[PDB]
Amino acid sequence: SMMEINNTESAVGMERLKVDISALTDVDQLLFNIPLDIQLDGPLRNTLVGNISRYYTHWSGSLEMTFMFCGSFMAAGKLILCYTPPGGSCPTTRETAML
Amino acid sequence: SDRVLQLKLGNSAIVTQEAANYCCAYGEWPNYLPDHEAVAIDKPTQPETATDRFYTLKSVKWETGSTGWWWKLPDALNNIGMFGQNVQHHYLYRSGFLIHVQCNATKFHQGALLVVAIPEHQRGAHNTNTSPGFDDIMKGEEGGTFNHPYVLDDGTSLACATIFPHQWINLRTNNSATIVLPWMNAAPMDFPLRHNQWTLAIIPVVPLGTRTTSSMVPITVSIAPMCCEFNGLRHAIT
Amino acid sequence: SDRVLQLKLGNSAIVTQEAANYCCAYGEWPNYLPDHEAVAIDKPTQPETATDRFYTLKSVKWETGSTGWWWKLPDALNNIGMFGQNVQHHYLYRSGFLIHVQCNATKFHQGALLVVAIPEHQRGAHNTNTSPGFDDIMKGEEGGTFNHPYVLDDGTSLACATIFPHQWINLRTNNSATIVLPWMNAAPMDFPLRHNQWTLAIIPVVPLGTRTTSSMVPITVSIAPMCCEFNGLRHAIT
Amino acid sequence: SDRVLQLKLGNSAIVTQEAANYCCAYGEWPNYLPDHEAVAIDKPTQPETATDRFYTLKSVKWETGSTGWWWKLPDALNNIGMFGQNVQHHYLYRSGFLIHVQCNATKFHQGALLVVAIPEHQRGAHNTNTSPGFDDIMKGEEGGTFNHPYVLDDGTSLACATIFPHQWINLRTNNSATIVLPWMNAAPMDFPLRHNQWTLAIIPVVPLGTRTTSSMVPITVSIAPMCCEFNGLRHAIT
Amino acid sequence: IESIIKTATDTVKSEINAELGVVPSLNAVETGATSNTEPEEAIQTRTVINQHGVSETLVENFLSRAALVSKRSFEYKDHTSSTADKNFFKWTINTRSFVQLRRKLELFTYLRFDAEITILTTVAVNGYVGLPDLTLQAMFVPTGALTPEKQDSFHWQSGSNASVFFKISDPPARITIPFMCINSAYSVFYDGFAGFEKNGLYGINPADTIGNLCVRIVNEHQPVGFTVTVRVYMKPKHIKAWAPRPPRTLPYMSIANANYKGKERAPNALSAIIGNRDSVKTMPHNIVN
Amino acid sequence: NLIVPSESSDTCSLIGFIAAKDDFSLRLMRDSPDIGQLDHLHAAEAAYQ
Amino acid sequence: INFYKDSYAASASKQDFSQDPSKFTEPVVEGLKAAPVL
Amino acid sequence: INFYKDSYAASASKQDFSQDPSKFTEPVVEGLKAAPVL
Ligand SMILES: CC(C)Oc1ccc(C(=O)Nc2cccc3c(-c4ccc(CN)s4)ccnc23)cc1
Repeated sequence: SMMEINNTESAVGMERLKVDISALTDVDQLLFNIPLDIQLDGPLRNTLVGNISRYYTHWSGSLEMTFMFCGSFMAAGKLILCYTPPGGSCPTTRETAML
Repeated sequence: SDRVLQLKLGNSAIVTQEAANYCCAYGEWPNYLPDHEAVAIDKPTQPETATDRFYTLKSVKWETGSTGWWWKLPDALNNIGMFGQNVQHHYLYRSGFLIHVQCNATKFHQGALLVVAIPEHQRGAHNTNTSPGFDDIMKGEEGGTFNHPYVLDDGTSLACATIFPHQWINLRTNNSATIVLPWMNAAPMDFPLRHNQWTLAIIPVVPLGTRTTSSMVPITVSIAPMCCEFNGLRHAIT
Repeated sequence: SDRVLQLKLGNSAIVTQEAANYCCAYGEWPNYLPDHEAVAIDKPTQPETATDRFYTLKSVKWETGSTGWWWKLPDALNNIGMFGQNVQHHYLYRSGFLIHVQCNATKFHQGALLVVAIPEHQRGAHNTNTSPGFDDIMKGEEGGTFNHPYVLDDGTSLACATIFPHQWINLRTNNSATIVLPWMNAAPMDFPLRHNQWTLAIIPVVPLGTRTTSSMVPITVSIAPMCCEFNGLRHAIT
Repeated sequence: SDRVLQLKLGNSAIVTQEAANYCCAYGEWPNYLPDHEAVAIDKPTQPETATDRFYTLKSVKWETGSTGWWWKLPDALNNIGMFGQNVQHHYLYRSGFLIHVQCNATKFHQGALLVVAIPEHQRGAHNTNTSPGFDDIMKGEEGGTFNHPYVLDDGTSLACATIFPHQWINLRTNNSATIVLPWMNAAPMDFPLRHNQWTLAIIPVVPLGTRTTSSMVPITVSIAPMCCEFNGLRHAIT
Repeated sequence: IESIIKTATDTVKSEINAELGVVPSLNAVETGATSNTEPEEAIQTRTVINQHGVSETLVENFLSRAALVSKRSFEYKDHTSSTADKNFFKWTINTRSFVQLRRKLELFTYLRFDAEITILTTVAVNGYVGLPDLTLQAMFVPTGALTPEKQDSFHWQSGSNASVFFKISDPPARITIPFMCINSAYSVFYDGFAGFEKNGLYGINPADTIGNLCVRIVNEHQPVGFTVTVRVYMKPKHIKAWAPRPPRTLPYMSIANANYKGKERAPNALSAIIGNRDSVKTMPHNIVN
Repeated sequence: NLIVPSESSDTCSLIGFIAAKDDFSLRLMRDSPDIGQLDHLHAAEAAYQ
Repeated sequence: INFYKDSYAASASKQDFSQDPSKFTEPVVEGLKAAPVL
Repeated sequence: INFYKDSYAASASKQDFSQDPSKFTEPVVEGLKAAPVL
């Protein structure tokens, strides 16, 4: 079920369910991050896994995030999606997140 | 394999060259009512190819500001062809449906439609205590438009609507969607004029965009009733 | 038999000519985590000889007024060698430990050190309601000193501390102590930067004394991590 | 078949939808050092998934005037992650490499990159008798640029460089290249800070061109060390 | 394929891949199937033997706990001058009044269950004399039966209605009602109209009508007044559930319909269900040391 | 980089989805903080009338 | 313990461990492969 | 007497007479003798 990743002011309604990507002129730039808190309010809360899990206190097991690219057929690109196990701050550079 | 499809029912056929497989709702296929589930004791009429064929609705224009569209079943078909005539002359109806949604654009267009079949899509009104009236619900062949697709017009969630039978038309990937719906009711048959089992919702979660010269980008809906049965013959309500 | 010992782990070896046997805590030996107890599903790194080797800490001087010394594990090793690097780059850690404590003097010296490994040595503060802070607990490689060894700094009892895995260095008898610690936690693995499984305490229950010319009498601590595993690779916290 | 590829090593994975098969250098696959070829008698550390995973370097911009780029192995990785830590703490190293080069553009772009892995790419200087210095060779993670790619900066020949393990990225055909490198040395292990076994060279033999609106066209390099072994543990040179 | 699942699945160890033509991390969301990528295919894994049970998420366990469905307070007094619940009340039975039960039930399209009903009564003196140990009568009045008009009307003789008589000093009164729909399941949602004319109620299936609960104090009034509160609890049991639904996000407005307004600002506003963060690059609870 | 020709839109969207895998487990049921009421709902009183 | 004559009077039935999640996760007519899906 | 469906509901389990005091009294790698210990 869709994550509300664009939970920002000036994103209204349906606009909150998508993230817009543009061509950049600097290499290896950060595009977005996703807070992984299901208990605190965040992109995961209003999801099927999220809503059902909030009837419970304890959880275990793996999650899958799937991303669908919805540009035109002629659009091309490569993204790197990173999960960082806990302990420090969220990485802000690609060569940190790549680890 | 998964990309090309032909559907043939009665005197009607559809081909697509950009399918994305197709959905059978909850893994079921339409069937006729068996004797061990039947209630009404009169012998049903089963018109077969006269009813169990694709009917094409009026197309809708996809625009930058579109909120999405909906049609209720059987309501949208209750006045069309021999399906409509049997609906009007019979107290009781049962069928499945084959839904095929069509939308094509160039390789320079982008956009994504969620095509979702919702069982018992009981609508809410916005910002009132008064329940939706008859003319808010019973749109017929023309269908309706979403007021607040973000909550599915029922105080709920577009984001979680993938729990229902659905496909996407992502213009980059595919240009049609197909959903097969079984009979989906608490009773074995129903009065077709006062209850809708299914609502087809088409919602543009990613808006239509391009930098080519603009064209009208229509969305077209073709629905085949499947395994139609009718009971309780009388005069036409019509 | 019981008096001489050699310990060899990786590129490191220790010999003693005055051991007093050695302690295996609760009769266990270190082992790797078996599949039927495992939680984290990523494949662990097991560096073996890069981590599972003796590291020697800074020596402490035994003095007439000494209250005793303590070090927390893994905290004391979290910045040392390849053990420290794996700690800093991984979310999860597990290991046992081999502890070897060294102190020699002449045949005219007297003194007795209790060498005790305490699991979950949650410290108290003296004469306050405020709990110990981060810098009171996390002493790292240098370790700490006992404030009130008579109550083990936790409102309890040095006299009953023999309930924990321990040896003595009685200068008349022996000049080293050895304790083997298994993994000792309620979870199968842990975050090494926020929890200490074990505290090594060295307490001079009989003070150092002699009438020869005085010399510096150091106490030296060598610890080998055993069966190290690390899970959850990321950037270094460091 | 040959067009789509997934590479999975440790916690890292790469997918490509436009591969052109992939190269195994001289038909070899990486392996650990067998006992009948081994020299150093200490037990090696083999960190597996902590080292044997993709590291991504900084991207370079493809421009109309580009001469091409190079990176030396292990030099480019000697400061990255747990591979870098093991490099700094150990005298001896051995590994293979998995090299994956990424560059995409539109169907209106043209350009061809030769992606070649050169063993022992001993560089020359132009127009001097003085040999290249340490800072001319040891570029680390950033890599270098070709001065005279036509002679491979070594008085030789780009045209004959196809004698080395290579692929092309022809923007019309494919958007990634993959080369698997075995250990390639005269000794069974080496000191990683003074000798480079392999040089990755990316050279634009056909320049980037289009008449669409221009965009930044980056080239990205991801390298996985494979079957890493380290011997001779000591303090970190770092 | 249908299978008996008692515990979460094991993880198998996995090696390095590098196979041409095999791309298990790529998917096609447009089909409407959920991603089939396994963890063993995304990363190198160890073997884990998984012993975690799944019984607490069984639908029986998720729904079969007793929740408040009705709560009514009324004056127990001499009512000759009152204009009011005169020592009795009538309740038209529904599940839509208390939102915690409502939201859980509305996760499904169809439900079949028997209803365990627990009736809890409490009393306070009106503004002390001690608390009377009153006898109450609850009577179930089905569709088309006559409801009582008065505390002492002859409808309370209950010749064929089911009644339970219970004391305040007793434990809570308890009875089970069977699954009583004229269909094979209740319609939790109903995209339809209740009558053959156009003016019938939208959104309520006539097939799911339970009836009325009538509760009186059986005692005559005392010389002083009391306030009596009756609480009704319902526990579904022997449950079947079909067609799971997206949960309710906006506050409920009415028991009669799904009408919606939202909160004034996020969370759970009509424009924004999740509360905002400064940007898609902002981590709100970022660990810093 | 995202690279598009002039006739494609210069800006493109991702939709992100999440699900659990079948190794997932939940425990200790509680009242969800996602719903609440401060008042009686409209027409909840009318059920007593 | 159930001495009532009607079977609906019984306590709850918490023993049904049958699942088929594919009716919600995989309602595609041609099953997915572990392999390009389109 | 236990008619509850959850086994943790049962009364206390006072029947476990297994001991191994040597894990606290004799954690030496070479066992003591009944004989000079050092
Ligand atoms: C007097 C005594 C002998 O009998 C009774 C009889 C009934 C009660 C009582 O309140 N039941 C009840 C309270 C609330 C709900 C129900 C339901 C529902 C199932 C699905 C629904 C959606 N529409 S509703 C069914 C039967 N009952 C219910 C209490 C006592």
